[PDB]
Amino acid sequence: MKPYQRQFIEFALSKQVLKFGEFTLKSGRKSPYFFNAGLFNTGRDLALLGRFYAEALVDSGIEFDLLFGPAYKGIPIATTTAVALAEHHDLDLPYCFNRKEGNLVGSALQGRVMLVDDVITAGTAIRESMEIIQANGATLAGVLISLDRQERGRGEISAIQEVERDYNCKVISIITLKDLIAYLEEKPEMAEHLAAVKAYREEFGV
Amino acid sequence: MKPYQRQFIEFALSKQVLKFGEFTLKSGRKSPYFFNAGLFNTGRDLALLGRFYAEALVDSGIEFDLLFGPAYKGIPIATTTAVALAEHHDLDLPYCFNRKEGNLVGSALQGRVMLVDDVITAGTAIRESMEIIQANGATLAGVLISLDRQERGRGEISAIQEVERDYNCKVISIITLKDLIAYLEEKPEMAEHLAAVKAYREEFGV
Ligand SMILES: O=C(O)c1cc(=O)[nH]c(=O)[nH]1
Ligand SMILES: O=C(O)c1cc(=O)[nH]c(=O)[nH]1
Repeated sequence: MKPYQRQFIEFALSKQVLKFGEFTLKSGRKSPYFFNAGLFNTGRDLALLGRFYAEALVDSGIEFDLLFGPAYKGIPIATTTAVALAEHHDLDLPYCFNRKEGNLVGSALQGRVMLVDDVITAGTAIRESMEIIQANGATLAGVLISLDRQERGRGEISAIQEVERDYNCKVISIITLKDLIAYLEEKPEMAEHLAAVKAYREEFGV
Repeated sequence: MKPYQRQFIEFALSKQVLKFGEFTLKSGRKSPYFFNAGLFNTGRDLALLGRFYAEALVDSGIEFDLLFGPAYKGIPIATTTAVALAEHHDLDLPYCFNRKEGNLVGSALQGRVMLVDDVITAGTAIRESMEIIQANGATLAGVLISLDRQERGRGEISAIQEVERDYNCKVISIITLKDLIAYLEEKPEMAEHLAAVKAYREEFGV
């Protein structure tokens, strides 16, 4: 993995965003780990989070014209990501927010849009944003997320793959489950957690 | 005025946020100028806006423990201000957002709270935030805004003074009408606008 990906994992662990134990997902599936972006709850957390989103976005090389934050959780994520693109990459991006869970604010909604999210569990929320995007003449180019859990969704493919197929876009993640596994292999002291996650990948992974 | 205040005025003018002409305020009053924070609509705009809020906040010396962003417009403003405090002042502040125009997200709502706004036209929205703040055991210490227009509100005193009296808090602005007048006096080329604003201050100013 790239340096910034290792740094993001260490950041998420240090802020208790990424935790191991016995968690029940929205699916009802039981997971040995959980990524809770709600716990990025200070201004330094927001600053670093935006910088990691922006680095993932620049590293991907995907072309986009506008950064879209859908209410409610997308608005702060898009805000700090837009700030980080300007401050750390000298990129001045139009943004648009939907004050709707359309009431649009920000720049004219036009062009290739990058939607920001944290963790994808279903495609429904993305379709609502896609319809507002398309209703204003723009196009959904990609979805930017923190973590791709790389596990089956409702059908045979992963939730991220369902989004890419259904809405004909690219998904860009800061990290994936594969990266989390590679991180844990570097750390002798959490060998036990590494075994629990690898066990989880074999049963539910894609 | 301080350097950052002159820089904020030049920034607002360059991004068409601050405009002169014939505007009708929410009051129905006619003003030779209008400050439209909606036009801070790119990521660089958001980055600089957060930096100017943070500088105003640090310059004021007011003590606060948490930065509160009330939905909808307060959330991006609080986000970029919190980021700027961390990135440019090495201050890591808890934040809380109200996803309500209470559904609170962010850090535990506790302590001395600084609410963020853009332009105060009435105290009603601030009271709703104050009640959520007080309902969670915290206290409203201040309101941080872009521009204090320094004109009468509904009674004898200004809208900002009504907020300070009614909710027993301090209001911190990046700039005031007085600063705008001082800026225009430096600029021979807009002598005509300077006369129109001074005329407006004498009729409506506090
Ligand atoms: O599947 C989920 O509901 C889920 C998993 C996870 O790691 N994080 C999250 O926010 N939701
Ligand atoms: O009085 C208002 O409604 C008002 C004035 C101004 O300059 N900006 C704004 O957003 N509202």
